[PDB]
Amino acid sequence: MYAVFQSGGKQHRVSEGQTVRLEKLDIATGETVEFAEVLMIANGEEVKIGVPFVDGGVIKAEVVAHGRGEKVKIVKFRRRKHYRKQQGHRQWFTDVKITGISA
Amino acid sequence: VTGSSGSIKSPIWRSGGVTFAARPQDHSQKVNKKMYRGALKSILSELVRQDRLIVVEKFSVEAPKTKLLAQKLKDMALEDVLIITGELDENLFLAARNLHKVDVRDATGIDPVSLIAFDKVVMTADAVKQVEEMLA
Amino acid sequence: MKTFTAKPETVKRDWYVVDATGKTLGRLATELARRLRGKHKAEYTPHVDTGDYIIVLNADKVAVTGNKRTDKVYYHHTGHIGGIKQATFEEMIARRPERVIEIAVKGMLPKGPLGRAMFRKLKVYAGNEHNHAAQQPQVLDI
Amino acid sequence: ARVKRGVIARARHKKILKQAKGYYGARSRVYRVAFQAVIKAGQYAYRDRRQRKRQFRQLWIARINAAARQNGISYSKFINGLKKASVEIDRKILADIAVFDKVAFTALVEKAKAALA
Amino acid sequence: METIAKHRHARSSAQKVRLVADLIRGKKVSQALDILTYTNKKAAVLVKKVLESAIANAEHNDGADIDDLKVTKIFVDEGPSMKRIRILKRTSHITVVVSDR
Amino acid sequence: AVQQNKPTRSKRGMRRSHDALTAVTSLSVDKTSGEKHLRHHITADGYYRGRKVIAK
RNA sequence: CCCGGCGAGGGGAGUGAAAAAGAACCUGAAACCGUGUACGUACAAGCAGUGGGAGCACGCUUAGGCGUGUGACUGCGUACC
RNA sequence: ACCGGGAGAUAGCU
RNA sequence: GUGAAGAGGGAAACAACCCAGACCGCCAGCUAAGGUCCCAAAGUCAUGGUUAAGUGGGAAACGCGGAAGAUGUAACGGGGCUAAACCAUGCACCGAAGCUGCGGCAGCGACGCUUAUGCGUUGUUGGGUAGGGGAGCGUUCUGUAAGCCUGCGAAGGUGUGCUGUGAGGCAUGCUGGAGGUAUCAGAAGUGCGAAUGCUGACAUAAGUAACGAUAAAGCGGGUGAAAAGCCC
RNA sequence: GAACUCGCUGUGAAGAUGCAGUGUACCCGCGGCAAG
Repeated sequence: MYAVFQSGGKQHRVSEGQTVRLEKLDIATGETVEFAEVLMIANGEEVKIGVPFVDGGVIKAEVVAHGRGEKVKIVKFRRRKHYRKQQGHRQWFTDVKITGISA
Repeated sequence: VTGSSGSIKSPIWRSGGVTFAARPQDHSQKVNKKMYRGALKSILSELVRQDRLIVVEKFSVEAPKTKLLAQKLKDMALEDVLIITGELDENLFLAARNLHKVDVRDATGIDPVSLIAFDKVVMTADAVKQVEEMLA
Repeated sequence: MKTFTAKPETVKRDWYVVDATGKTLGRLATELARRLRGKHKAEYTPHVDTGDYIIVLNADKVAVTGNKRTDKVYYHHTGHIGGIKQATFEEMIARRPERVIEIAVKGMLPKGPLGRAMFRKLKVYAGNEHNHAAQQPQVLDI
Repeated sequence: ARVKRGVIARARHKKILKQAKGYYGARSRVYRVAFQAVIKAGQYAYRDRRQRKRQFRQLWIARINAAARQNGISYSKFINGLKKASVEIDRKILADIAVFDKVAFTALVEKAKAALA
Repeated sequence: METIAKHRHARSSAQKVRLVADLIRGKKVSQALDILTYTNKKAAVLVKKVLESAIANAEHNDGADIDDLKVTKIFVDEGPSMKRIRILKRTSHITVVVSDR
Repeated sequence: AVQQNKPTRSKRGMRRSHDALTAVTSLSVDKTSGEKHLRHHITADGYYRGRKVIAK
């Protein structure tokens, strides 16, 4: 029961009830988003995507929370040129649970 | 440095001198009379506009007793005040030193920092005229 | 999410038999190296063994084209003084048929502990008969 | 007004050393070499944040080629079939699905073969 | 019951006592005493004295059952050193712990 | 005769692996006095093989 | 009081709020030297790290593949001024 | 020959 | 033109050779130079030709010869290749920090709601030595401050968690057992990694030579716990 | 300065333990020959 869908230019293969990680989405925390774009449907008999974004398939993902990702420090230094600068970064992330995939 | 390969008295050396040791100097600044009087007018205007100022016909104590002054302030519902009057009153000055929160000075003794620090200022019938003619 | 990885203790590896006779030395060596590396399997991973054991039969009767019979030479410098021990291809194949295949396969594989682990899976003999009849090694067609 | 720098220097040294844990002895305790080690590690991480994509793409390419060769088609021909079939599925998804499932990959490869011509 | 005995500012090198100490760690007190008595190194006498003091303290403070004492921990630490012309004399701090369990 | 680099503590520790001593583990009990002693040596009390000696 | 040599030193008892204040006596970090615990290493070549990374021990959502501790192997990587 | 002072002497460079 | 002061990919290594100007993050896709026998990601891909010699994988003038090159083949990067060498014609793939897709930050402009003087759009830029300009963080003291916290635990020390693009900030366990100081302005002995910089401490070299004229000690007893070094 | 301090070929501010290729070597001690 795995389906492939893309949200922020990255494809993800997810099943029903499996949380997935995606880039920042402009959706409410307590609301659900319907991705009309699908790349694969898996079942007793699969439904190959003869053309992109098969209409028969759709994904329903409910947002559970938001927040900042793990801290990552990026430092630039140069060979005996006296260049040195470091800065932190925390990419925004969104975790969404998928409940039911249309065939 | 008291003393006498390099030198022992070099600042880098332990127990040596200081590279840029200072000398006794005075930091007093120059303030224009016009600028000072303008600042005094501005502070007085702000003080009156917020209603920090209290004016009475004559504020004095019959006897040089601090308890009497404390009672007079208590019935007036004022604790931290600056009493500014005209001719210095012997009894008030004598019975005002012990109360740190309360300060008394003559008309010519007004200073900006004193006005800022103290919550309220208590003038007199003649002190208002004295300060008005002083500022000009 | 994490990409799938091959656990060394849960890898399904089988055996195979390759006949060296009638096959070009370089091409068969390359194929054997590819199979040892496990690249053919869909679970390839460059930090864990995933290939299948290979048994080579009749290494002495290997087929090589051109004048490689005499032109080819083998050199190893043990050390000390005058370590210039030459080995002509004919002499080596006559005396040590297995060493040519072993060195070729070792060269085709990486250098390091992983490469040694890959090479240790290969067995080579100079005759059809082999003692590894208990593993049921399916013949390899190529 | 004399000011003592002990607190600031100690805090700086503690903070820099806390990031130099496990560097084979001297690098993990001596500030002089710990600073150089941490700077070099930061540069290496900066390069790795971009080399990771290359490494993972190469691994996916290898896995896809391995899966396709079994079905009887080269990787290049498989990609040609996928592209000519108007399929935008990336290599990462195919590599992920080739190990967990085989029927789906078989369908993809046979479709690629059919659409190649 | 755990008993601890220590000796401070020993007239011996810091590391020359660890060699004797290794023969004590993990060994029963009964055999440890004999091993130290029959050891030849100079620090052997100091280690034996420390162990004897430890067992005496254990038996005096503890009720009874001296025979089941095993040396659990023992170590030697750097001590204050004496500086002279250029020469440095080291000192050793011996620590021993004896406990039935 | 001059070291260009300072050997690390690990190398020094490795070089000191052979300096460990050996336990005697050879205590033999006297036949009569019943006190253990080093083999082939008179006891402190002055006994050996059970036979008596000066034992000053 | 006991060990210790009628020593140095130490362990109990007591005073002391505290002896994690003992005359070497407020606070006591690093360099440096140790014991224990967890993991790796005796077929493995190089500025000693960086990503991937199975494995191994503990606590957690009592699994749900989470964190900490080490890092077999692998691509890359020729110190500071 | 050594001690204190001119002297924190003077030029360039490191 | 490049380096100086531009990262990255390729030419095995390499700064001046080819492609290619790094705002930050993502396990997405398409390309430039160069590659698609393995090492190592990609065609043991197709078509028409040359090569029998490993020339390819080093060489002139000159009648295929000319041809002799470096510890070891060592002038293929290793194997190995008779095509896995070269020429020309194609469809594909790999191929960077180049470009595109998603997300985030900042400068520079422009548009308007015009503001309450910001907001919503909008294109562009974001390598950097010397240098210039702008914006901030850390500590001592002064007034704020006879305020506040604090023996129900201050400063300091030592771990953890959460925080911002940064120097840093807050909470808390333990040790500490008496000071610290909100907000806002002022003065600075104001932020350390090197100057064969200086005081103190701690190391390796290391349990390493030496124990110093090559006049020589042996034994019994005594003191002492301990005696080749003391006394008889 | 830090070290988990091998040989050969090649390049390199020009004889490379550290750069490209390849080969050898179980971990750790003790005594000398001095090519470095």
